[PDB]
Amino acid sequence: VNNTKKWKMEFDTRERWENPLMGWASTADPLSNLVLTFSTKEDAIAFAEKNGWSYDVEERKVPKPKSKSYGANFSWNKRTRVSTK
Amino acid sequence: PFDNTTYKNLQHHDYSTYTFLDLNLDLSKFRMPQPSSGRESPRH
Repeated sequence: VNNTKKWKMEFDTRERWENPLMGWASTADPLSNLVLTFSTKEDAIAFAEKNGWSYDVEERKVPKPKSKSYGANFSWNKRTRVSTK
Repeated sequence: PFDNTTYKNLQHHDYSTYTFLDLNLDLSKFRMPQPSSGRESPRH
């Protein structure tokens, strides 16, 4: 999960086409590789507002805390018994 | 007549392949009623 620790700013992907000579990916978008790293959401919002970029923010999705129990694999009467281990 | 010289466990010479399972079938009537979890299986 160490790649899910920071905020990133990217841009909408523009057109990539086929080079007629080699079949390489030709682009005309200068911002196609511009990925920026921010410690918080507000730093990213402030950097985009300072630069006049229209932005949209997706909130951070954390995994919710699960309830784990190794003994639940061997319940007397619940469906959560493992058929094999 | 205290005998200490003969091996008294000569019964297992006369056991067949279904001896254990026929003894389980014989003991099936002496046993208490089994407990229930309340469901037919853990996949029910």
